[PDB]
Amino acid sequence: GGSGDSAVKQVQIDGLVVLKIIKHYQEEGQGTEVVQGVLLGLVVEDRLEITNCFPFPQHTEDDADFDEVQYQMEMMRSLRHVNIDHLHVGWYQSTYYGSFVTRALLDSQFSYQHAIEESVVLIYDPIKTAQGSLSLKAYRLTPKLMEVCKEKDFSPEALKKANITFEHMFEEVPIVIKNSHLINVLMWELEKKSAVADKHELLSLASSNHLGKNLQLLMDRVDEMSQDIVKYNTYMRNTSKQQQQKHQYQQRRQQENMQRQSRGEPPLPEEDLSKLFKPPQPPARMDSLLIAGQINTYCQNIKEFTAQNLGKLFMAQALQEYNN
Amino acid sequence: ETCHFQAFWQALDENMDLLEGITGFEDSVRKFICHVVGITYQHIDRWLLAEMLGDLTDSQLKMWMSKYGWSADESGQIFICSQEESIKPKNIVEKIDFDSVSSIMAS
Amino acid sequence: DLQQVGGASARIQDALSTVLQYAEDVLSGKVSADNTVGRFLMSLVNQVPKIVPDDFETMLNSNINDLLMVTYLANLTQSQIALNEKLVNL
Amino acid sequence: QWLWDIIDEFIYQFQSFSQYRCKTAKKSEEEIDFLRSNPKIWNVHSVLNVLHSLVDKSNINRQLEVYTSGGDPESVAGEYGRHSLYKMLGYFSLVGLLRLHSLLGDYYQAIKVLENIELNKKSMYSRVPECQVTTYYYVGFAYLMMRRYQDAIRVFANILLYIQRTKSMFQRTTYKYEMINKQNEQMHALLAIALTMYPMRIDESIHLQLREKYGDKMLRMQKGDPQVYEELFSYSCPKFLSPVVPNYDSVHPNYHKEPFLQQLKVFSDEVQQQAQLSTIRSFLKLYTTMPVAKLAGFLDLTEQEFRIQLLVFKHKMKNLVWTSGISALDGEFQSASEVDFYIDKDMIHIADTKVARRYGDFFIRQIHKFEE
Amino acid sequence: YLVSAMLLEIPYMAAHESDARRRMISKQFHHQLRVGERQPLLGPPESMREHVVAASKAMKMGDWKTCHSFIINEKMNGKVWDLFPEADKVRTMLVRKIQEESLRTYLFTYSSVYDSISMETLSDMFELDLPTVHSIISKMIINEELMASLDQPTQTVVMHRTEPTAQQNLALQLAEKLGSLVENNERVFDH
Repeated sequence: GGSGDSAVKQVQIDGLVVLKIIKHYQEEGQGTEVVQGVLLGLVVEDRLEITNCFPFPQHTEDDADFDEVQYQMEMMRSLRHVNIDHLHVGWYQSTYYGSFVTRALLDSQFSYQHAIEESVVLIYDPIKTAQGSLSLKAYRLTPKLMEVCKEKDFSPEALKKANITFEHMFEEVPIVIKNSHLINVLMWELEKKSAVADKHELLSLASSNHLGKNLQLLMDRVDEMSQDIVKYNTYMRNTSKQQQQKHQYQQRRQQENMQRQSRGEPPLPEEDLSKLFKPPQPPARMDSLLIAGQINTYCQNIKEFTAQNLGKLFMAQALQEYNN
Repeated sequence: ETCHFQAFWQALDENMDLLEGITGFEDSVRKFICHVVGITYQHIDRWLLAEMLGDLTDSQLKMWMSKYGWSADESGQIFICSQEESIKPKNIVEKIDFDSVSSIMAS
Repeated sequence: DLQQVGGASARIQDALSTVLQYAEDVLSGKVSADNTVGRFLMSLVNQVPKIVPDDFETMLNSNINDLLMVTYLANLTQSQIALNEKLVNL
Repeated sequence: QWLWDIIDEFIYQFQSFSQYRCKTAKKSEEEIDFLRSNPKIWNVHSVLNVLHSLVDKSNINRQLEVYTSGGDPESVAGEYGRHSLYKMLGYFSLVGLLRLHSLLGDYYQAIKVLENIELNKKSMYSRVPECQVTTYYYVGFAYLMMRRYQDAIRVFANILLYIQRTKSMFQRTTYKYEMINKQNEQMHALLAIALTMYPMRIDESIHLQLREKYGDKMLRMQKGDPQVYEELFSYSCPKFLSPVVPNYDSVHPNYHKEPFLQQLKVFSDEVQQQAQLSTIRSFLKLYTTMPVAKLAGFLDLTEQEFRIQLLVFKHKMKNLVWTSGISALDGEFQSASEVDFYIDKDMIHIADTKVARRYGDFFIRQIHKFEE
Repeated sequence: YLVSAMLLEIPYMAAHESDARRRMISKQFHHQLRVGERQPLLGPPESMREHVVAASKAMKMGDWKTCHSFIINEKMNGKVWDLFPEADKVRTMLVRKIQEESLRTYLFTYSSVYDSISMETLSDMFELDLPTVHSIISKMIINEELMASLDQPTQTVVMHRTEPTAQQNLALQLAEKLGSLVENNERVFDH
């Protein structure tokens, strides 16, 4: 039983879903992360099976602005009438820069997961990550955080929920290994559109050639990763700096002031002695980096592990191919 | 050890019968002279190789000439080794360690 | 999977180029590769690999030594993504 | 009196246990099996072996370096103390290698070394880093004695690196932690003097805090001062032999400095002309094949008039550190300039760096175990 | 003030954006240039600020030409020029410095592209003379710590200093190296 934790099984994303994702591929939300649709499915053998999606559009002029839910309500009735029902068991934002689970995506997920615990959150990653590995990134939210439910505030319940120490390298389910049983029709088209009408097959396959030759793919990956990751690294370092200074470096001075008092005045207070430690905002363990930021350490290691791999393959192929 | 072979045969006192009394010792040291000649000469002069082996005559040198296949050259040195065969560099050539490095970086 | 069906293409190519050679070997044939596949293959070797000096080979090596140094530096950064993530958790 | 109350009570307790060592290992299966079961640590059983390597060597070095005549210490230990424990059937654990590398240590201080061959052959059991770093310790020293400078310098590099994936933790290098730092530092410093225009591997071995000082030492040694011959040889001696304890320094007993005449003056002969080999190579080999301009430029540099420039020049090419040829008709000196290699550090680091990631990822997942 | 700083800082930042950056200092002409730099809408300069910004952009591009614009025209506007009998002197002082530091800003970028240099070209082009261009390029390769080899009798440089990927690699090498260094403070605080 590969099934998930405490309300749900795995996910299976039927091919006709992913066709409909790559229709709103990476536009209508390029430089803006836009939730491009809800994943509607049903509980199947050892898995969910997302059998259909409908896209959720928004006001994408160059910024994203949430709209009336007149769309979603009418469109989930539109699904219900010819097909099944509104059975939203997840969602997919493709969207912007190879798979990354932002703090906002963790928060939108937290609202989604606590409401319906039959859920995953997809991140459909096409050619942008140099394609590359883990094109379909699933990820559901730890049921620990759905038991120490809201909210991770800056001082209380940052420290306290950091001390509970729920996962932030948390498991991601596999998505496909099996016959989906809607292989059927698209199987029949393969013999037609190979050999005797392999126009559109060969067109798709020869995309590979120009994924290598031209403008700066791995170069631009490593460039964007030279900027994206150093931003995040610097942030933790100056975050950690100030908090560790309130933790120790301020205790150092005020306790050396506690020296001077001699730690007690018998006739009257001890105002000064009392008014040593008066709270700065972090007493320990700023949580939203420790959890949500660390979900993106994992994703940044993934992007690095992805961008590496196709490099490794060339470093075999290049040497070897010329060696003849 | 410092390979002052000229000084070695000068340094010898010939009245110490113990040094005559070790069998094959006089030739053994000569065989070690010629051993290190092969490692670090490409050629050696006929008079030079004689003097290192204790100021040998023309006929005495015929043994040592024949021993490692060495033979005369034009005007007039004794051949010892080919120039590319003596040097044997094993210098700059690596960065071919792809196979192992990709086997460990495989996963 | 795109790698191991890579050399498979070259293997099924080795099958077909045999059959196109073998057409001439038995009796006569190879019109089929006289200047049809003969022009395909000259183009193929003008692409992959490039032309054949040894300056190429050293530049190809220097490019791998760079790519490897960059792929190495990606694992160096994974290691330091770890180390800062770790002391905060301590 | 408190001195030899402690010393004598070590040896008498070891001579006691030596009989138990021989008795348990060989034949009594059930006694070994009974010892496997009861504690939670078999570490207590194994430590006592190579604990008594260095403590016994101390106590016997004292008795050696106090009684210089009518020798009681050295034949008692050599015959009974060492060979009874080691020559017969090993105990079934790492104890077989422990008693081996205890014996290798005992064999090291004695200057009789030629059975380093068969000690490696009887190290059949797998080379755990614990046993392996201490093997390379002595095996490198054996290569240092073999005048295999180029081999031994590599062997000292790895054991000083501190990414041989040591973790210790529970006292298996205790009270001599920095001896492994300073002896590998010191013995590597001697090897650099002999050969180096090759490595270009000294970056890995020794850190820049010490490379800076030891770097200028070699230059100051070979080029312009025999001062470094003194201070190098001062530090080299306690580390070359490893005499664990020098006895109480007083003039009223003699007894101690007499063994140190031999021990020290034995190593005098080592560094003597091996250092003077260095200065010949020190002058960089500027033009690879030297015409009259450069050959005379180098024979002006070797020694002056008259008498015997050419002789001394052709004595020193022989040793190991030149490969060359003389031409008669040309009058030409053609020679060999060989160099090492640039980057060998990166591809050795690619796993080492990943261990900084690994034990990073692992140790915090041991903390993530506890505070969860 | 803004012109004095200009000749100091435009080579400095040319060096910086050739990845010599850790020496980037706020609350300086850097800032005073920055506030004028971030105008989306500047065409011809009609303020003395804008004439400084104008000559600054010319100095970045490394054309002498752009220096002369503000040094002539804005100094007539503006009568920055017309208040000194020594503007005659200070002209020459401004000019040859611009020609030397613009050469330097040019070199801070271009030196990856080079394999060698006709040093004679540089003298002719930036309107300088060989005795000075010797001394300049000599000082430069010593103290800016360049990987050039400099043939001063032949009037040739041979450089071959790589790599364009280095701009990323040294940057993530820094991003890396910054990790351990702040981390030791996080250690030393903790203990």
